[PDB]
Amino acid sequence: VSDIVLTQSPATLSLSPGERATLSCRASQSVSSNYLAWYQQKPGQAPRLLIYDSSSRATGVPARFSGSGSGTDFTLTISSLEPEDFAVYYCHQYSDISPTFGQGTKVE
Amino acid sequence: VQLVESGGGLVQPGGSLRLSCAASGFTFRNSAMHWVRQAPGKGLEWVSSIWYSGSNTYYADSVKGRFTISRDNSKNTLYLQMNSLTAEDTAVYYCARFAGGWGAYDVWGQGTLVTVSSDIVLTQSPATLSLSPGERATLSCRASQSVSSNYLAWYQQKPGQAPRLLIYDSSSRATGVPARFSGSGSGTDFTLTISSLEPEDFAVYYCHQYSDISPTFGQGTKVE
Amino acid sequence: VQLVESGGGLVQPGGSLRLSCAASGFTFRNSAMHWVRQAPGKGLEWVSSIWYSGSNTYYADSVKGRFTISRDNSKNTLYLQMNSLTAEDTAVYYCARFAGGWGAYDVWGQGTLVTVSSGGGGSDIVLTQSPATLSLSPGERATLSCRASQSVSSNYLAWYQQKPGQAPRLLIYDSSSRATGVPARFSGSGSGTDFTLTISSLEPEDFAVYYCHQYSDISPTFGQGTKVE
Amino acid sequence: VSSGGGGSDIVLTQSPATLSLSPGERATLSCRASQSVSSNYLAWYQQKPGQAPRLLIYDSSSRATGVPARFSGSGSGTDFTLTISSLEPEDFAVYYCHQYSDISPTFGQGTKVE
Amino acid sequence: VQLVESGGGLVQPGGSLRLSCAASGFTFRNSAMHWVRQAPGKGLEWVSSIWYSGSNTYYADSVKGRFTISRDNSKNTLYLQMNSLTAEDTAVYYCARFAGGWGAYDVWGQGTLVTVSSGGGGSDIVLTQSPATLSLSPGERATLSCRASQSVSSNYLAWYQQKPGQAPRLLIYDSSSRATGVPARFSGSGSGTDFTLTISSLEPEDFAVYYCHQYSDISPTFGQGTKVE
Amino acid sequence: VQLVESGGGLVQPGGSLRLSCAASGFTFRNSAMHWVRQAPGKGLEWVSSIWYSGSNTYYADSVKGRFTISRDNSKNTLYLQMNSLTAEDTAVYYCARFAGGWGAYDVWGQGTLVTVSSGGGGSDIVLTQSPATLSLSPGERATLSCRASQSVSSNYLAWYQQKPGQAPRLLIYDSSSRATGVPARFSGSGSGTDFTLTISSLEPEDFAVYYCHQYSDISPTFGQGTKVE
Amino acid sequence: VQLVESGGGLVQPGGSLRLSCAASGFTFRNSAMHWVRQAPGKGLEWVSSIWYSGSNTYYADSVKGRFTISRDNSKNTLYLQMNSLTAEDTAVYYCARFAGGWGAYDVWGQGTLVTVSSGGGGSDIVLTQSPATLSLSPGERATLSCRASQSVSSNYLAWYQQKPGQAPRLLIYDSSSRATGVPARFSGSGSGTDFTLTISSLEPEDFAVYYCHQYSDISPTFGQGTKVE
Amino acid sequence: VQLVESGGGLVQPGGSLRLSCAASGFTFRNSAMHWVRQAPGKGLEWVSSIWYSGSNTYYADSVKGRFTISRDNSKNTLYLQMNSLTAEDTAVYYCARFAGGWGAYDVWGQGTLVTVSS
Amino acid sequence: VQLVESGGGLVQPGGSLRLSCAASGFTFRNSAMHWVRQAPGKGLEWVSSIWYSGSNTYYADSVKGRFTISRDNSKNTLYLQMNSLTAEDTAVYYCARFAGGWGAYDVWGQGTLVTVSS
Amino acid sequence: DIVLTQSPATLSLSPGERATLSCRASQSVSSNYLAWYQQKPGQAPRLLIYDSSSRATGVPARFSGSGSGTDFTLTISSLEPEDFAVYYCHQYSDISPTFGQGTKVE
Repeated sequence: VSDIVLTQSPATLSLSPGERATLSCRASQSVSSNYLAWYQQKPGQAPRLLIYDSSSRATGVPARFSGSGSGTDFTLTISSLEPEDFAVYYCHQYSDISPTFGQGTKVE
Repeated sequence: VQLVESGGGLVQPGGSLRLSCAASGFTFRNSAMHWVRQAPGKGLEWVSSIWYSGSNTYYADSVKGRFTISRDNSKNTLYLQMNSLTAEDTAVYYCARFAGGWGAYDVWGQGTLVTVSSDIVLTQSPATLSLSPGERATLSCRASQSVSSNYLAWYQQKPGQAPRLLIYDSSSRATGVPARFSGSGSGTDFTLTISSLEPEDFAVYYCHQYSDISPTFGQGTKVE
Repeated sequence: VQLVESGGGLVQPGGSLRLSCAASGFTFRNSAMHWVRQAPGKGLEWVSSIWYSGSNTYYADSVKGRFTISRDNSKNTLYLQMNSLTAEDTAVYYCARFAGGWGAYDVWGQGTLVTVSSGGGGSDIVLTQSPATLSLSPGERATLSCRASQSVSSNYLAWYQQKPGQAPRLLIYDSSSRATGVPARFSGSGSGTDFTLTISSLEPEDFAVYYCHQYSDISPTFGQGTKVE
Repeated sequence: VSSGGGGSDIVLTQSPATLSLSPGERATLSCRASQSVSSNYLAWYQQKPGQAPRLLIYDSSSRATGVPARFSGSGSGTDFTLTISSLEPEDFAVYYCHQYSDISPTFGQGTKVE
Repeated sequence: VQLVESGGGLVQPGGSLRLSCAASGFTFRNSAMHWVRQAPGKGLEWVSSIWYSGSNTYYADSVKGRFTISRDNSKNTLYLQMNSLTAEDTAVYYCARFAGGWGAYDVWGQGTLVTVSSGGGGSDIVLTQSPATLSLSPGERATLSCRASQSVSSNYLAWYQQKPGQAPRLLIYDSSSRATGVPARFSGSGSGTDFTLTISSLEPEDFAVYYCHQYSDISPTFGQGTKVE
Repeated sequence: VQLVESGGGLVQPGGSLRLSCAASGFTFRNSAMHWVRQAPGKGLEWVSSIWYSGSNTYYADSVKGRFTISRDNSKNTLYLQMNSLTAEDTAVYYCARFAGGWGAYDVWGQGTLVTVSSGGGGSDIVLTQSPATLSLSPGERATLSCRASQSVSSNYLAWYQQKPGQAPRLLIYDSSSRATGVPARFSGSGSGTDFTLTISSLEPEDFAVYYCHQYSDISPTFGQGTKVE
Repeated sequence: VQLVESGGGLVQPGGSLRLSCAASGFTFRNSAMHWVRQAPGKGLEWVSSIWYSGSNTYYADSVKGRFTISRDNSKNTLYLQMNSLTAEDTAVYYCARFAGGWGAYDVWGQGTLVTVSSGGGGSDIVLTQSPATLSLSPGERATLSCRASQSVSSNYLAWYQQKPGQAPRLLIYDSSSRATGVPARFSGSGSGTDFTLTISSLEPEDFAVYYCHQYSDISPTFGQGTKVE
Repeated sequence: VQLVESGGGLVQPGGSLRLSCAASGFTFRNSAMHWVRQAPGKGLEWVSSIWYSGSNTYYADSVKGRFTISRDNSKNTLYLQMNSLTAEDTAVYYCARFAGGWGAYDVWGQGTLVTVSS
Repeated sequence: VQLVESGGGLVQPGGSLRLSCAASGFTFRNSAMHWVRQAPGKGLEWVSSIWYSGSNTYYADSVKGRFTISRDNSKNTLYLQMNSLTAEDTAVYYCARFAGGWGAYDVWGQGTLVTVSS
Repeated sequence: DIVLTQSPATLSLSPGERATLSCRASQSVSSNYLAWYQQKPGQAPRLLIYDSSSRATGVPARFSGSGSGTDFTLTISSLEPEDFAVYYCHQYSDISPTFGQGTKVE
């Protein structure tokens, strides 16, 4: 009974407060207009917008979050971790008809 | 800028449920509204979309034909009708406003859990065995609970074909099965042994308990 | 032997919901049936119990007056009517057969999530005060910090003093304005997300709990307080 | 048993004795003197468990070489403060003030930032 | 620029010890060199100072007549000779270069631990009196408690009364024997680890400090006292 | 029943030290006496043993050939001669009476700290690498961090790759200069206290341990390594 | 451009060994040459350095006084004389050319393993304590585990309590024997390879680190400790 | 009952090396002693064996004519003289007591790494 | 520091008897306790021993399968249950504290005579 | 020259499961003089089973050897975390001792 695949890396990151977290999102095809977003999700809560348009940081998001990349390789960097930043992070492409998400990276 | 969600709960398979999301703080008449779901221990997954009308509504194949997205702009409310529910629809469903190039999913509902649900687990070991002709294959099936009457069977399946009975009742070799196949064990620990492998014996092997009303299979061991 | 639960879902504060539990495989009409709930990330908590006809139904003190347990032995079904719901009722609710000395809660329903919320949340500016406690002597300096999760527009931040059993007293408003009648030893400063209350030389009447408060939007929030002892 | 009546030294009183703070917060440490510290000859030291003290500030407000900008001292006369603007995990230690304005050097009893 | 320390260790009371501090990276012969110490869990404390030929050497009051600071500029070495050591001298000792208005103690040695101790315990019988203070009126009853960490063999426990400026006075011995001349209102009781002194009707002359005292072994110990005021 | 220990202190590497332990309260001449040490923040570690003069003295591999345990039964004294000391000998050393089946280590000395060091009050430049582990697939990006406790002068920081059983291989020096023969997918950056090594697209031959290394002073230090899996 | 290393092997504690490193392809006589070592399963650690004539040779505190670095520029050979060897010297030793700002350690020898040991192919009895940490409150039960890699003959296993800054204190010996003066709330049990220490109801004086200890052979070993908080 | 091994290290091809194994806790004079080696990442491989005076010493084909096993019963010591070394001889070498029907290789030395490289 | 003995007397062959030893003045719960006997006119003879929980209890060959040593640490008491008594068991029986290297049998009971006769 | 062939080369299992290891000889092993060794990373081999079925002193009962002639088996009834290692079989029936190539239990 019956698109563009997003692959995040690494699957897991173990870090301490103050350290840098670098997250990868690699698309199977080029993401037109760089319509790629990053969300933060804490356990039991709704996802939270961090960055959209690949590099645009949402209102109220601390400057320690930053996105980069174009085409098929995008990266989210958390420059100096706080203990409330430990969560699962998803990338998301909205450049087509069938929006897709990465499967998430756990930052513990 | 709120989205107030309601609904959900625990229902039997094939049942019905309706989800709603009430918006405030923005011009809901013009906003693109989506539904997103998340199965337990899984990732985020898009479900449906609705726009101005103008309304080419979109659905994922997982839900197209059973779900209905709709909106009433006079009440600033988004709806998702869920019919013919199945255990694989169990997930937390989020309503979300889609802002595209000006914020993607910038506003999310709180999410509501929809669970469609209501035994004996078989664990086989090892997951894989790499062997040569003439060598010994030893297979284990470990049950979460004792298998009454030793009602445990072993099947061999070669690619693209139906399973074939090798052993049943823990120790009974089926008709036509070569003597190199042998089963043993009781209670919760059972073993299948292939004494000297042949090239046609390389296949996937399943154990099977039929001691109750909810039959279960092991997850299979691939012998390559 | 099985208990099939249904119901639950997401509801608004003050709303109503009914839970049901359909039993099979045992003499339901004779069994004592309980409801047990578990708040998110918390432990198990008994809610209610019902038994044979001629026995008392029992409730936990939190729900006495709001919840009603009942049973229909003709349908082998247990019910829980939940009225006057509040966010503290948010939990997974289990039906369970009680066997006492013959198995305690030996059969459990699968549990259904009941979430009671009005749409949170949220956009609220979170105020964090530090430290939680300051141990000082008269004559010494007390420096209190209030950090906001987002910028406080117009620096609409206030400081209050509260002594035990009394209403709060306004000390500072607009971040730096000392209210009329407040001694000059109190002073506020800071802007954006970083604010400070300074008591230059403590007096014995200055030992109290101090709260910061932002009123820059429609959702006013308070810090959790710093105790100066 | 005593080698002299006093004891007439400058007494430094640090406040508070203990500060429980999170990384990113600001620590404001106070050092009060019983008499005026001439030339503002007051210094601050950071000491971690098992290590020697480490100079942070001298002459009340001058940062020692290698001390990050988030440390800052101020004050004069009898009232001195050390301020750590944004606490890093490596900043949690015990801090001492120290007056060297006479022939009887004295220290504060320290403030533990934890 | 470094100071390399050496010496220290564990010695018995009344012993002697010499610390050393070798310098490099600066003109040691012109530098003012100090010694600073820090008892375990306590703060920093200045000890001694030495400077140019033509200046005075200084010592803290507690070490005057016991410690001697000296220097050998030909070997760029600072010394501290420590005599008449007692338990109060236990500390980590630091040598430090004093820069005055150009850096205070800007260079420190890594420190060496000096421990003055004749033993390692500790295993005495600890007596704990309760309460520390009793505010009572004449005619009331005072019940004083003395708890031992180990059993007091033969119940060899005594009680003493001491008034300000006077020697202690025996009240009770052998846990329950009233000394000759002690009024009958005093009475001792208990055994093993739990002992009590009871003053049935307080007279004005009964307000004083009271000590318990075990003499069941070769290491006699006292309670820390209960003040009946 | 007591062991009075003495000795220890701060000494230079390669130096010598003698520890003593004076016994009282038991027949020392018959007792087996051991030395036990404890490195800072570590567990207990046996050092040496001595018994009657018809048995053999025993040493741990850590100290055998450099330390000498001995006893003078006429003075009820145990000795430990510590020669050719190394920074690995830094620990608190305990003398202890060994009673075997009749009490194991039932009597301990209080312990004396022995620190073997040639350094001053300052610390070496500490490099902290993060994360400790990275699990990635071929084609993906690896971003490695090296943070220094002090600023690294001239950006004298290097990166090495080490595969199992092989010597380290230089990848990057002067923070950003790629060594000869190193593929362009390796690149370093950063200055002062924050450095990064980036592998743009991982190949299967890139899975190894990576170390950072600062050479800006006379005391070279390495990071503890990041394993890329 | 090559460094050909040789030497190493398995040696007894206190023995001697000499490592060599033969250079070719560069002007060795002018080069700064270092030795670097790596303990099994550990990171890189600098050992020693030698340079032109007119410069100092340098050693790490771990080896200073026992090791001697030297060179014979007429044979383009680097040497490391290793005397008074100890178990902590066990590592793979690398010779390396140091280029500073022109390549850091740009050329490495292949490395040779030096193992310093007196033991046979059997391992000492390894004690593993679990859990590493227990967070409890006064009045609660503490259950501590000690598991041995081999059977402990005669159940010669002891338990010690150690508080910060103090010597260990014997609690239990012979697996189950409670020492004199130890409260009855301490009790040990188990045999062979599985041992347990139980504190029936914790008191505030019981919060410390606890070690197990086997004395069933000539090689005494300790567990790594369980901290009770 | 133990075997204390010594020797090994890094040598160049064509070099020579002697390994030692000192026994204690049993009557070494009566035991058959073997050498076993294990190349990095590979399996165990028998090298040589020696027994009482009057019995045959044996060698693996890969070392016959290059290695010499010997024993000094007065010193309770086993030796392996390794000549004409090549990169293939790179391995951890173990001495072991051979107990046959009463325990095969029941006592092993801790092993020493021999690396042959230039 | 003493051991209080009780029991004994005159019994018939095949009979049974239980001896007791009550200790005071030392940590009995941790002590190794032995029974020693001495036939009339003859020498001392070790009978049995008991120690901490986790140790082996031991018996002389002449009493194995007939005598049982036991202790009640809560009562600081040592016992010897003597079954299948024969005329050769006639002796004065002593309990004794065993101090090993710190005093061998340094504390003795006063002894009780057991006579087996018909 | 007796060749010993172990199978499988690798066994991926969880704690609590049973590991069944096989050693098959190219010739009959006289007197069943076959031994099994356990080797952990960086350590010397350790005797587990000798004479095909004799469990060495100190070896836990969960290890058991069986078989004869040319077909031998080592069985670990319930894997513990310390049991994950490489296991070698070894025949000492002739003057040319040989080893299997090992089975890694991970």
